[PDB]
Amino acid sequence: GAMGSMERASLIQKAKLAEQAERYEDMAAFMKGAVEKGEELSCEERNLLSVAYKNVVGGQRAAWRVLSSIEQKSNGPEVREYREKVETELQGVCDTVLGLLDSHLIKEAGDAESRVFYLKMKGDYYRYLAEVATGDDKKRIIDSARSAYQEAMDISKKEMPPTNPIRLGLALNFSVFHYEIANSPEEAISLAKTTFDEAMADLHTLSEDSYKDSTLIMQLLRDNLTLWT
Amino acid sequence: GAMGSMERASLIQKAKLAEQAERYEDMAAFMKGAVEKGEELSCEERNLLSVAYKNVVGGQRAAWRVLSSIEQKSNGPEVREYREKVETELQGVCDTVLGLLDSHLIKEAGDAESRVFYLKMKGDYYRYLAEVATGDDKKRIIDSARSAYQEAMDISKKEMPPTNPIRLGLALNFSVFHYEIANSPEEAISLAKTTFDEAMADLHTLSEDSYKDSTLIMQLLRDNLTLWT
Amino acid sequence: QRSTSTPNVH
Amino acid sequence: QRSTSTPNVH
Ligand SMILES: *CC(=O)NCC1CCN(S(=O)(=O)c2ccc(Cl)cc2)CC1
Ligand SMILES: *CC(=O)NCC1CCN(S(=O)(=O)c2ccc(Cl)cc2)CC1
Ligand SMILES: [Cl-]
Ligand SMILES: [Cl-]
Ligand SMILES: [Mg+2]
Ligand SMILES: [Mg+2]
Ligand SMILES: [Mg+2]
Ligand SMILES: [Mg+2]
Ligand SMILES: [Mg+2]
Ligand SMILES: [Mg+2]
Repeated sequence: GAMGSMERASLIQKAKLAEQAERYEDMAAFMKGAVEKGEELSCEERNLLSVAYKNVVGGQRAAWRVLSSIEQKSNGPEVREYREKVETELQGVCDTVLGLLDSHLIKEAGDAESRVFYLKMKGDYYRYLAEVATGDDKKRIIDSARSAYQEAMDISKKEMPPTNPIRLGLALNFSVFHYEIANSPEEAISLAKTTFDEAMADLHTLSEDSYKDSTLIMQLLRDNLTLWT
Repeated sequence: GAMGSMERASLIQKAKLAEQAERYEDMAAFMKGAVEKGEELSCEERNLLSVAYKNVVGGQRAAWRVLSSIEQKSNGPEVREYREKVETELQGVCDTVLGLLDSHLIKEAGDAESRVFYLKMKGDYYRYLAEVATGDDKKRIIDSARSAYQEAMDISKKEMPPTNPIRLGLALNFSVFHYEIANSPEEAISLAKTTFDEAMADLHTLSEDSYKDSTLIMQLLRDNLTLWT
Repeated sequence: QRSTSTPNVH
Repeated sequence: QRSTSTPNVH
């Protein structure tokens, strides 16, 4: 890799500079390099990894949706060609993330936090592929997403309080999977409502160092429920 | 080039799709390909070219300023190394623009509009290089900027009404050159004030199809004067 | 509005 | 605030 000669700590440092500069492709590149050193990521480093790649693929998804909308609104080859160029790029970024997760990050040992977060991350990026997939690949991508989310859910229910932000964010994102990718509006509303209600029932488990994250996700759960009802 | 096999009209079409998708690097790539077909650009195409590359280099300048601020605020090699990486990228984009201008766009014939706009564009991108330049290269870049702006100014004064948006935008950008790059606050205030006052004196020359652009630049001239006084 | 997923924080 | 140059339009 292009980062192989750089020290891990310099890679972390530079990802933080790139975040400050809103250079999220660079930031993602630095974090990939950090991951490839083969050591586990701390909580702060996992956030850097997550923020960088979500920013990259977020811009790609938003581009793809504009071009897809234009494509269907006109249903020459230019719109389809350009949409496939963005779609191919997006798939390449998702494959890079999923490869890092399999080659380096997802393990049987380590934190419940770390293990849930990477399985959630695997679920998300399969979901991003599922957004642009068709046919003999779509249902296979959908099942890899469901399977990764489900494992993360089992672990989180067993090992995390119901207000934990990874547990909540995972549940939010699984419910979005249900509603948008699996077309199971009932499962979506049922998971989101349970997640929110169990969070309030054990509201006392909020952590001093993450309660702002927790209460944000709880509100987003309620936003989705309002939308879906 | 990577666009050599694509038809000019498809290149224009795709630059417009990329603008819609906020994919300004792609947009810039498509427009470069269009320029390299060797035919003149219309007014709409010049705007596509301008918007794409200004968006690219704008993100690079903003990144460079954050990293430069951090660098000086700490005066390890990481900040300087990363700043030089962004700076090298920025210079590469400016060289690409300036090369297109010399190899293809700047000519002795054609519109006064077209000739002023490309010389203004040459002035801007030398100014962007001048923002990150040092020493045995700085004053040489500053003079190529001044020289290009000055030629554009002579032509615009001779051949365009004083409310023309290219003439105004050029004058705005030359005055920014004076104030920030040349450190001639007097020349800046004197050019900006003259430009604004002559615009109002011949306010009747506003064009039906560009008056919103004209009145925007006039306000920005007044904004700079307020700042500078 | 489409469904909202986990945002980026810090 | 720094000096304002020509913006992007349309
Ligand atoms: C401490 C740790 O393990 N990592 C930081 C993680 C960043 C990504 N999230 S998340 O995507 O689950 C999430 C949750 C809540 C909010 Cl507001 C944003 C992101 C897990 C923690
Ligand atoms: C019609 C034409 O020749 N080109 C469109 C050009 C786009 C770039 N400008 S400018 O950079 O001078 C400018 C002027 C005013 C505003 Cl509001 C934005 C940009 C010249 C015209
Ligand atoms: Cl394409
Ligand atoms: Cl670097
Ligand atoms: Mg090391
Ligand atoms: Mg494809
Ligand atoms: Mg209770
Ligand atoms: Mg052709
Ligand atoms: Mg340099
Ligand atoms: Mg008058």
